[PDB]
Formats: sequence, structure tokens, C-alpha cells
Amino acid sequence: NLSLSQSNFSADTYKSFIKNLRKQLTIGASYGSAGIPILKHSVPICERFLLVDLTNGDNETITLAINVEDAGFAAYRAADRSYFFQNAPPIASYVIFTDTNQNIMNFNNTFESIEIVGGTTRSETPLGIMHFEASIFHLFVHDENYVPTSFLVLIQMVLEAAKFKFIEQKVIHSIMDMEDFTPGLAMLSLEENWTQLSLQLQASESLNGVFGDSVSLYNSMDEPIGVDSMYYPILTANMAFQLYQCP
Amino acid sequence: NEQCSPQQRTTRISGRDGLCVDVYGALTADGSRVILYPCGQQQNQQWTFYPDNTIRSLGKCLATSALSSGSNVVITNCDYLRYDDGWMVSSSGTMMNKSSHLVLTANAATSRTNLTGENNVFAAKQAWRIGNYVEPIVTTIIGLRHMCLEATDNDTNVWLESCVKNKTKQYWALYSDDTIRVNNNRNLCVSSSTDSSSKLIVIRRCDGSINQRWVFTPQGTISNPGYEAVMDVAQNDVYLKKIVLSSATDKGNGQQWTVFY
Ligand SMILES: *[C@@H]1O[C@H](CO)[C@@H](O)[C@H](O)[C@H]1NC(C)=O
Ligand SMILES: *[C@@H]1O[C@H](CO)[C@@H](O)[C@H](O)[C@H]1NC(C)=O
Repeated sequence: NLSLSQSNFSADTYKSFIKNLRKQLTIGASYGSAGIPILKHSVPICERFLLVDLTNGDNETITLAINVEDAGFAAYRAADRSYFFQNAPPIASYVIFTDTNQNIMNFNNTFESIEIVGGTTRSETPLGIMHFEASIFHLFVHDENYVPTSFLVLIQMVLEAAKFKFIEQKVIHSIMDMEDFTPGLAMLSLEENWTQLSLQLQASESLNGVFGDSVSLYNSMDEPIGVDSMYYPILTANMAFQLYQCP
Repeated sequence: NEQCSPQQRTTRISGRDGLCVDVYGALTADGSRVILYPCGQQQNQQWTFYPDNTIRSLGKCLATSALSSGSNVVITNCDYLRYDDGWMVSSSGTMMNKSSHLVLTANAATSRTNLTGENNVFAAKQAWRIGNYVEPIVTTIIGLRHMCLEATDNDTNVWLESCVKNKTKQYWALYSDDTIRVNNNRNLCVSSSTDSSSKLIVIRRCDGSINQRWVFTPQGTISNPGYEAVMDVAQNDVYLKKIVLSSATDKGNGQQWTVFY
């Protein structure tokens, strides 16, 4: 599996990992005028999961299953155990981690659900090396108190980073300096709007690249920038792939 | 479903030096000319895009006024265009009449100018940002070895240096005309060489040229479409202090960049 291990964690290896994760997710992607790959859709369940390995500082490994349709975590495995989100595709448990003791987590893979169950938001959840490592550990042992925040960390540092070069670069800044951060409005507005940006970009094919609705992306000075077309480099040099939305 | 087929959107069109596309004096007669003018909230700078490839202000259609280059772009009764294929906007912000292939251009030595339909050479003065937010986007530009582009030698040169937050010369203003400007001297633009002996990218006075038009591509390059080449770090070696224009090639990583705003 594509993998990242804490013993070989540099800005260079992280960057390579994210580069390759994008490549694997965009196999068979469709392309429009913007030239930003659109994830596959209506993927047969047997082909719908991309597995990635994360290893912590104890040489303990988890295998996360990513839904290649939406670049979200569906489930993971730690040793002979596995854990599935409530809203994982109903048949996923017959396709992945079949030779394990399978468990259902009683919450959805959405930020909204994870934040509710854990009692804590992304804006107060630090990101950085200690946190990436600790999150693999908390998932490996499935320490229920730390599982929600562990997903907030890993979803953002792996998946949201794959979705957005801006977020990848934030994480790179953090690794290089071993300086932890909480996501600001810039990072959160990209996370919040991935689906909406996907819709607008694809919809815009019929309006000379102009969107049906504007999307607000914050910069690092907390100023909102209105993106109402494909002609904004903060979108087109940033969003690495899209959710399938339009015929 | 219906969100995939927006029926219209009203927005602004900005370009050369951050000015807006403007029906001069908000005049509505057929053939009323369009100019560049400082951006504001006036109705004669509101352009509505429709799925028929028309672009409209004050109820009338943006249009070229001649088949050959050098005549004004105007507004005119949209019924005059019923049997016309209209405007096509490229992913890089070139606005083209589909039939004639002429492109919307701010051609004069000044920004305070009539807009005309000209032959496309991918000049900065032929680059447009369609969008309501017309301001330059302030950003760092990150390249090889995770470094930041920095304006150097009293804003005449540019190369990669370790990123330092708030270091003034590492900030760039991305303008609507696809120029990359020194953030605290927005009369200066990142420019491909004007000397054919050199491939070195430098900083020069903004002049609307092909040399100064840059496109951040989905594939991670900074492209000069007119010169069919991309920004690259000389020898993939940041310590040489040289960024050059090169043909696109995936041999190293020196052609990869992104924006960190
Ligand atoms: C979780 O997602 C499911 C769909 O799989 C939905 O029915 C449910 O309402 C969601 N839960 C919450 C509270 O978001
Ligand atoms: C495009 O150019 C053709 C030929 O010059 C002209 O007939 C037509 O009116 C133009 N359309 C627009 C929208 O500029």
C-alpha cells in the first residue's frame, strides 16, 4: 500500500506521499475545461477503496480505506481489528478487512459528526508531527476518547491536504519547523467548500467558466475572497481534484 | 441536477492593471464603446453571462465591431447576434470571438484605453479575470526545496529563498491581467527575458507584454502561454539564484510551484 512511516517523515517524504495519493485517487478521472481531475463515480464496491498505511513511532501500523469517489475515510484496520463509520457504504465490510474483528463506530465520517461526538472542533485541534503520530497511535489502540480528534487530525493532514495544495503546504510548513498549528479560516474554508467548488467548476462549463454561485475562500489574513469563476489562482493552483457532480 | 445548468450570472471583468471592462458613460446606443476604467459598483461594469455565449451589460451584448483587428469592442442589440456563435473564454482568461478569432485587448501604451478586438499573441493586455472580486491576490509563491520566490537586487531580479513569514519581498500581487507583481511596488512585474541570449526571468516595469503574462496551470506549472514555456529553477538548483523560462519537462521538480496566500 501507499504508506507513510513516522521514522521517515520529512517534508520531502510527506510531499511525495501526498503527490502519490493524488495520483492513485485520480486514476480514471474525468477532465473538463479547468483541467482539474474529477474523481470517479459509480465505482463498483470491489474497486471503491484505496488502502493507505500509516505507521507511528512504535512501528504500529494502521491501514485506512479511502473511498475513491469522495476522498473520505470509510474504515480502518489495526492488527486483527477494523472499524467502519456508520455512513460507510453498507456493503463495504464484505469487501475490506474481511479477515478481522469488524466494528461499527457510532458516528459518521463527516467533520460535523466527528466534532459532535468528540466535543471538539477543528479550530481547537492542533496539527503537526506529534499529532499525526499520536493520532495513528490512538486509532491503533482505538482509545475511544481520542478517536474523534485523531480522525480530525488524519483527515486534514492526509485527505484534505490531497484535495488542496494550500493545506499540503501548511502541513509542510509545520513539518519543516516542527511547529504545530490549528487550521485558520483559509484552511477551513477550503475544507468546507470542496463539494461546492466541485459543483461550480463543472456547472461553469455552460457559462464560459463563470460560476452559478460565488464561493468564499479566506486568505491567511482572514479576508474573504469571492470565487465566482474558474479564473482565480487560489482555486486553480490549489484544488487538486474534484468530487464528480455534473454530467 | 438544476445547479449544473446555471441560467445566468452577473459579475465584473477586470484585466490590465486591475481596471474593469466598462461601457463608457453607461451609453446604450448600438455601438457604444467599451473601455478600461477603475473598478466600481456601477451598472455599466456589470456583465451578465448566459449559456448562449453572450456577455451583456445594460441589456446589450459585448461584441467586436470589425472582422479585422484594431476596431473597438462595443455593446449592441443582442438580436443583431441571433445567428452568431458568440464569445469563448479560455481557461487562461483569453476572451475570443469564436468566428473571427479576435480577442479582447487593452492595446494602448496606457491602461486608460479603448478596448479593441486584436490578433491574439497572449499578451498580458489580452488577459482577463472574469469575476466580482477584482483586486490583486496577495500571496507567496512556493517552488523547489519548499522555498519562496523573492524579489531581489532592488526589485530587478527574482529567485528562491527560504520562506520567512511577513518578509516583504516574498509577497506577490497576482493581478487580473495574469501579471505577477512585486507586492509593495505594483508597477513592477515578473518578466521573461527581453534579451534573446538569456532565458533568465527578471523583474521589470509592467508593460502589458507577452513576457509578463503568467498562468498557474492545474498541472502545477507557471506557464507563459505566448512563449509556450514555463518557469523553471536553473539546473534544479536553488543556490544558483536563477529562475529561467524553459520548455515543460518532467525530469526534475524545478517546474513545480504553488501559491500560499
Ligand atoms: C449520517 O449520514 C447518514 C447517511 O448515511 C444520514 O442518514 C444521517 O442523518 C447522518 N447523521 C448525521 C446526524 O449527520
Ligand atoms: C464576432 O465576429 C464576427 C465577425 O467579425 C461578427 O460577425 C460577430 O458580430 C462577432 N460577435 C461578437 C459577440 O463579438
